[PDB]
Amino acid sequence: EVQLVESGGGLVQPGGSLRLSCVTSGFTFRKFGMSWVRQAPGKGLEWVASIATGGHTTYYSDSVKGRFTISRDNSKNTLYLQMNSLRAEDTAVYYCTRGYSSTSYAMDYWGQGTLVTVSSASTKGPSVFPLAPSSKSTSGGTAALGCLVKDYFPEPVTVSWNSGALTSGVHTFPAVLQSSGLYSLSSVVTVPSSSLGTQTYICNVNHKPSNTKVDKKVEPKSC
Amino acid sequence: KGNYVVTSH
Amino acid sequence: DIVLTQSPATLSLSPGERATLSCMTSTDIDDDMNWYQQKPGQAPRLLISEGNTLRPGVPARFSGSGSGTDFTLTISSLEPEDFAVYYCLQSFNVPLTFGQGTKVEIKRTVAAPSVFIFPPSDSQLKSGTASVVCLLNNFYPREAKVQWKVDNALQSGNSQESVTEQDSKDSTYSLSSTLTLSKADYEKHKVYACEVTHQGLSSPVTKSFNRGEC
Repeated sequence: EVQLVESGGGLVQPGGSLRLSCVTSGFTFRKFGMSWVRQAPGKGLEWVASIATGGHTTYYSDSVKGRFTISRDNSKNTLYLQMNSLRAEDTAVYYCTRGYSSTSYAMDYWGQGTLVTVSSASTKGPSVFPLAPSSKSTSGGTAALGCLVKDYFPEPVTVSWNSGALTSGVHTFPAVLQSSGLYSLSSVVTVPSSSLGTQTYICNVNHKPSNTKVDKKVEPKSC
Repeated sequence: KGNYVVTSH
Repeated sequence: DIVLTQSPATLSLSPGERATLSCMTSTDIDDDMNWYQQKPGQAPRLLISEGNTLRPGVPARFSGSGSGTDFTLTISSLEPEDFAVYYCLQSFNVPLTFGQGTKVEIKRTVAAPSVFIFPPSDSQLKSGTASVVCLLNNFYPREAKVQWKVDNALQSGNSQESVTEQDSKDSTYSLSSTLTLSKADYEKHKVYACEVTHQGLSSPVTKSFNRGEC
């Protein structure tokens, strides 16, 4: 029925510009107010801007005022967001949204969102380091081992174990953004201590932006 | 209160 | 700007129980409160609009009440699909403002973490950096404190934590804490320790290693 489809997002340098578009279907576009709302990674919702049916009357959050411009083309069912002088903290998923009534910007329909990443970092593949099982792993008990996937940009990376054959007990953590502007994450798995000398554990790491594909065998460290 | 316009007039 | 204060930030309940979620505003917004549900990876969904109006298609177990400064979203009996994050939004004035969210999560019995510490690999050291990793595995509730110690000196400012979502099978969390040091700094110490405080542990558990040991 009602669809809102965003496009135009991507990676940009601080100081740079992007223009988002949202193309709508399933309602008479010119009769509705529209808004942009964003969500920074791991954070809540934040309203960015709104525009009235006629496309002249506009509203902005203080965070973006003077840098972002909302506009619409009623003959194309399209909403725009011109984003200038971008900053790292503008990084977020941007959603196109519809005001649910003729007198309110409260949102009923939302697009799937478009990701905007503002960073001066360059594309870089991770180094993958073993998190080796402890030599003190309990006899007949449970051991932990893993892989540290360090210093990559941009998101995302994927990690599997034993080419997808090992899934039980695996925890792959959300990446963290380091002060360097690069990401790191860890993936771990718990396994029987009794398996450490005979079973093979391999983390399969893929970072598509850099064409980095690494398999790291994680084993007890020899002494 | 209601400091905004949604439907242009 | 109008501030919306949602509480509690986390609501821990079981399927079948009544959920009560509060949103308080810094000024009277009449009845222009709206409530959203959001699931991981998904766009929010409008549940209740201005005037505590239940949206068409939304199950009857959701209801909004209150006006002025104190608003409530009630889920009469939680279904499994209702464990999610909920946001309130005022549409009384611009700028439009949201509460910071309430996560409705699955309550379960107390589970202590198992704890593991990992030294930096030789290959990482070769490159000029040392990351030390502490894992807290399969614990509940979420509250957990990790304190890094280096030759018994408490560390601050040089670690970062990350946490998984509640496990689909056992409703526990896992957490990793990473202590990041220069290679030079790593190599002027002997004992690296992770101390874990969690209410499921009768007293804190420490895992440690000595640099250069098997």
